[PDB]
Amino acid sequence: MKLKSFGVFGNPIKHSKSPLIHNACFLTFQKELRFLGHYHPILLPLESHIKSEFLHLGLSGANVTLPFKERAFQVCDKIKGIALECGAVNTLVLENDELVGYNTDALGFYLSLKYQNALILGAGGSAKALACELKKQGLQVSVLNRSSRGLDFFQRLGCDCFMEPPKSAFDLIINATSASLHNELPLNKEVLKGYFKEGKLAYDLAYGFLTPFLSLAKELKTPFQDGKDMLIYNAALSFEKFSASQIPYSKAFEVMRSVF
Repeated sequence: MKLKSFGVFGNPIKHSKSPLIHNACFLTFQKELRFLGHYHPILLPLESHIKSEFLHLGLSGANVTLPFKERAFQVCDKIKGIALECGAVNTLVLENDELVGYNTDALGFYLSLKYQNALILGAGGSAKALACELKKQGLQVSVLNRSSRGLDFFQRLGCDCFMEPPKSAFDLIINATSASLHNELPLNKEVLKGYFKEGKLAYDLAYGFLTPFLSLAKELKTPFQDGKDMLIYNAALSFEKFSASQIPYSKAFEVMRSVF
């Protein structure tokens, strides 16, 4: 078998379930793939260059997670698909000597939901892609952050940006900050209680522990969902491209969900 190497760039990265689900599909599909992929977590120094590292490790493909998604977008040779609108890349693919960037977050998230407006907490690559996705769906979208980071992007999108909590009800309250990953809240407890009383879904992109955000929603009887299904969907959409579009995402999905 011809071997191909893949990875996931993150910092931190060791918590990640991506290698598990990706390697399960590489093993299942090597027949139709006609190569065997192996997939590895990569702690990337903040000071490093993604493209250099991608080229240097000889990768055929990779995923990007926090905090590199907007940086991945900058250093690609070409951007394709809905990533052109998100200013972030979660998926990287070597195409005829070009580093090509995709973003599967918008679609993975969308697919993960079984809502008229949304409050998005956070402003990195994740929050951008969800904002993008929810605007397309015709939701009214508000973004709440601590600073003027990525404001320009959210305003060209047509979002309402806030730095102080809007006194307003939202169907969807979405945590796209890095807070849960550090086991803390993304917002003052009582503010967030306010939104949870009024909301129809508290959604956290972090996965596989009961985060402070989800825990508070749970204590209050608000419906809540962590990012495990989004994770499986993104990954399945990533694997589709890693298979240069031979394996549809729905087949990857079935295998990933089950290994997970």
